[PDB]
Amino acid sequence: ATVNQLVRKPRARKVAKSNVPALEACPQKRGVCTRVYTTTPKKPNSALRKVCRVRLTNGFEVTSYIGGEGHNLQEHSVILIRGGRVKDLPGVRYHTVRGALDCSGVKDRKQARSKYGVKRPKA
Amino acid sequence: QNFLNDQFVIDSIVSAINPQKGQAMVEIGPGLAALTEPVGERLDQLTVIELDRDLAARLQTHPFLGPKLTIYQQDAMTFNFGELAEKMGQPLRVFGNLPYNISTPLMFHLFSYTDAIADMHFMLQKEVVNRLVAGPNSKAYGRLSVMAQYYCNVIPVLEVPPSAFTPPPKVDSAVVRLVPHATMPHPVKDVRVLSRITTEAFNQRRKTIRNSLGNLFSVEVLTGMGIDPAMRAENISVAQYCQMANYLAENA
Amino acid sequence: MSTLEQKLTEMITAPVEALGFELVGIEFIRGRTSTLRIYIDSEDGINVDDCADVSHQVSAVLDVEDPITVAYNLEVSSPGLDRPLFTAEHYARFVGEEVTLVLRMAVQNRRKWQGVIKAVDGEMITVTVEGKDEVFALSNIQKANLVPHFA
RNA sequence: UAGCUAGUAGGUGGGGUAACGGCUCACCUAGGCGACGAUCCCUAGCUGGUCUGAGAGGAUGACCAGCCACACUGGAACUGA
RNA sequence: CCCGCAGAAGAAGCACCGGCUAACUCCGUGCCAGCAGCCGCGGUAAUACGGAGGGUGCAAGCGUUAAUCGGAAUUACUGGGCGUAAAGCGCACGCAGGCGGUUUGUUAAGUCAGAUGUGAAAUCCCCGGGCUCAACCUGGGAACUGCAUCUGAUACUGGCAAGCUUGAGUCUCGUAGAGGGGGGUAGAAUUCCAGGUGUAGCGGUGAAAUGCGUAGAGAUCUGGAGGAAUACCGGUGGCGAAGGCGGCCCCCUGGACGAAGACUGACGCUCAGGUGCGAAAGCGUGGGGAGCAAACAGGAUUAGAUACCCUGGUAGUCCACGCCGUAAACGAUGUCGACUUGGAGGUUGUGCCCUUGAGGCGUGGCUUCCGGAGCUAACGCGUUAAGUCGACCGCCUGGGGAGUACGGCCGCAAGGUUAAAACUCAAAUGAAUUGACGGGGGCCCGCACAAGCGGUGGAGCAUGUGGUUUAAUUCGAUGCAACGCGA
RNA sequence: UCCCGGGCCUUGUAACCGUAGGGGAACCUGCGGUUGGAUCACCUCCU
Ligand SMILES: [Mg+2]
Ligand SMILES: [Mg+2]
Ligand SMILES: [Mg+2]
Ligand SMILES: [Mg+2]
Ligand SMILES: [Mg+2]
Ligand SMILES: [Mg+2]
Ligand SMILES: [Mg+2]
Ligand SMILES: [Mg+2]
Ligand SMILES: [Mg+2]
Ligand SMILES: [Mg+2]
Ligand SMILES: [Mg+2]
Ligand SMILES: [Mg+2]
Ligand SMILES: [Mg+2]
Ligand SMILES: [Mg+2]
Ligand SMILES: [Mg+2]
Ligand SMILES: [Mg+2]
Repeated sequence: ATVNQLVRKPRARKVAKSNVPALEACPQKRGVCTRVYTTTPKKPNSALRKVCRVRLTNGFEVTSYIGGEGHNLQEHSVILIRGGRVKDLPGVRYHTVRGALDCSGVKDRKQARSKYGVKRPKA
Repeated sequence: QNFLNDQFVIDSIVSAINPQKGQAMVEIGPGLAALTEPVGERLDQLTVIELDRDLAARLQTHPFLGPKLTIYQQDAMTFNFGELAEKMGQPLRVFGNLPYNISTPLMFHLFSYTDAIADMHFMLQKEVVNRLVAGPNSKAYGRLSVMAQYYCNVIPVLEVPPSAFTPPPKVDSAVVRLVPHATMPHPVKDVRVLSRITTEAFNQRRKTIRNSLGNLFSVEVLTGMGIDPAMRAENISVAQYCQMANYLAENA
Repeated sequence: MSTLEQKLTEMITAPVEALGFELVGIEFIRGRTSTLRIYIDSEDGINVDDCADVSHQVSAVLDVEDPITVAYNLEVSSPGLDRPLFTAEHYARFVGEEVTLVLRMAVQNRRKWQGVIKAVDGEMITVTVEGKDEVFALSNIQKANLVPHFA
């Protein structure tokens, strides 16, 4: 509408949140697994999802996804988390990091292994 | 018409009822076997009314249930619960689920037996339950909730989503329990005076009570009772309503 | 909240005890999904992997004979750093320890609580609620949690 | 977040500073400010710049250079250019 | 930094390979679970899972996360929208604010031109130089959009002065109209009362019942009461800002349009706050209460029926005086002004011609329906724009959460009003296309029916099928469209 | 006309708004305004 309205009130460009706010723009954060559990997604859905309630150093507690194979991971253990969305799951916007401070690499895996926290085979 | 479908909330209701011997328990509207079985199970023996004689045959012929209950086949609004309270040795626990047009009648018939009933435990639709427990100063308040809260203390038990029912309605519904007062906290000279005071008032709920109860009492009576006649009918607690009822009855 | 809680417990007990793990808690919630939550512990330990195992087992062995399957999904869990707990014996392991409780009784001197377990009765939890002490029946409670001190 | 303000706004006179000035003090006037957003509350050191953007813009002020403020916290004041 | 010496000698990884997106096949795998930015991948091969070979990309790095800008015109200064997708205040008046016809002089604030001072250096950019190159460093220029001051310029804008009549507005004469306010009054009508005649029914529904009547109802005649509303005209019709306005007469009163001049002399438009008007419902105070009728009450119906039916019936509906302040208060379309093909009507003035009376040439106003151009997502809109444009105002920025919270304000109370966010979702939405629609609805067709003939269905027996039985009664076909059928 | 299929053109097939009140329901009722008077949608592909 009128330029006179625009000088009476300028263009209100909107703000948006961090969609992964419990990082406070840290590239990663540390926490402890306040509980750990595994879920079927649905009545016919067989693909178990592995998930943790984890409290961060900043006192937030949040859900995070456990990617790939099993671990030692059990409630007194400590975890590094980073941004990442499990698209099918509700609100799961944090991935745990493979090969982090209390976290094993996927020993078996021969492909993409720098994602999975695992060193070059020793050949 | 409806009856429940899902074991989680069936089990929640029958467990929240806490149905055991040492209680004069009677079902009304046993309906589908799934929700009458756990209560007929936990009570060593149980009384029941079904309104339908065909369902009463289905359940009386069921060997889980016919050997484990005593069964009656009639409109419960005919039924002499005051004699059943004598036959059951102590005032009754009356409970269940129904098509509930009859609900409004159920409450009055239960209240005709406030002596003979120890407590009532029933499912009902969300709006009528929230009305039944409504605080005096709310739009949910009104004459039937007044009479209910007069007769009994009233207590929501738990609330149930519509997909929980066998024919699932659109309408969320809750089980509620209520307790005829061991002595009436509001002593009244008569209940017909309450019933007519409340209907006159709520038939006129938008205007001042000077233009509702002041069509019968004077403003100097009302202010003499300590009541501001400039209030609306939905500002008024059951306490001053029973005070008005006593005033009507004793000054007549 | 559960279906047929004893039947469910035994059907779950079969893979739990085949794995040599132990049950702790069974609870179901009704909502956007309707879903079943199993607390398992084993004092050598429960990993995510142990949950994964017993969960894939129950995801078969319950499903094939489900008494109900409405909106269904489930999870199996370690009982948290603040732990849900359910029986006289549980609170008895934890006499002297801080707790929170929510109850089937719902009345003033509020039956929603923070407590330190004072002692256990065969029918009741006795507890230092609000720095006072009082006692609540295992039947008049409905959910409780332990060491809420840990966030 | 709508009204704000009594050394408040202005004046005279005394005192005061290296210097002008409610700077301050006596009196005297009743002003002065604000919806062209005062008052109030939150948040922030500022700037040359930096990043992005075709540009207009948007973001931002680490490093380096200029300015500002602070020096255990809160108060003062000595000395000296 | 140069020089000597020996030897390929001491020195390559990391992503990804379904599409977007360069790069693919074998293998397993079983939806085991893995895979994931998104779209999505998978059971029997999976180019998407895991492994292998093969490939692509980038490289002493390569990937992941976070964060800002981009893309995003996705706040739209440049560079967006508001009939239906989100969006035009229910309406109007009006203060502040913005905007403003036309002619001449004047001014020179804006504006323009030029100058002068300043705009730290570094950075940026250009042109060079120097490190073996590069990064890096560095000379010189350019740049520093600006600010101040001086000087001119005078179109335009602003100021000032003077006018001007086209906008605005006054006057004179008419015209049409449910415009408003106030006061009388009429004929129907219902109910009610009072009789009169009269008598077994009435009333109601699908049928019933409740209801009314032998104290005479119902019916019908007369007489009276009271409250409410204006049959018909009446219209694709008028008036009104909108809400709205309809028997008739009077009284007061608002606006509008045409006629023909005359007059003022830009007096204008828009309008945040502000002010006022504002259906229906409801409230306030005091009347009234015929008919109707939430609530209520009672009879019925129904599996139930709270509905739908009926007999009742209060508030309310009416009036005066307060309030509320909302409506799909919607042309879902802000106000004002200019322009831009046509066509058929309606209504209401007016001029000229009328041969009169009809006519026929014109010519305003209002208004309805078509439709060109253009516009529009499309639907459609279309000189009464949703076309072409000028001034100002209002409003929107994904869907839910939510016009909801909270606070403020306002209200007698209802509530109104202003108005979040967390949280949650990959949509939500508008128009339009093709099937379902389907319940059909019609066009109709044939030994389909009808009109005939001869059967079948009862008897015996041939034959198939079934059931049953058996050591086996082999197996297949089982309504048409299996059953003397494969055979 | 009907009775059986077909072939064929194609429809006998209320929502809301504001507001006030009931309240087994979504709902029922009163007042007056608006018309925006209804459907629903599965097995692959390159020049
Ligand atoms: Mg002085
Ligand atoms: Mg751009
Ligand atoms: Mg390709
Ligand atoms: Mg847009
Ligand atoms: Mg819209
Ligand atoms: Mg409008
Ligand atoms: Mg001008
Ligand atoms: Mg001029
Ligand atoms: Mg009134
Ligand atoms: Mg009214
Ligand atoms: Mg509100
Ligand atoms: Mg025969
Ligand atoms: Mg065969
Ligand atoms: Mg076959
Ligand atoms: Mg044959
Ligand atoms: Mg209207």
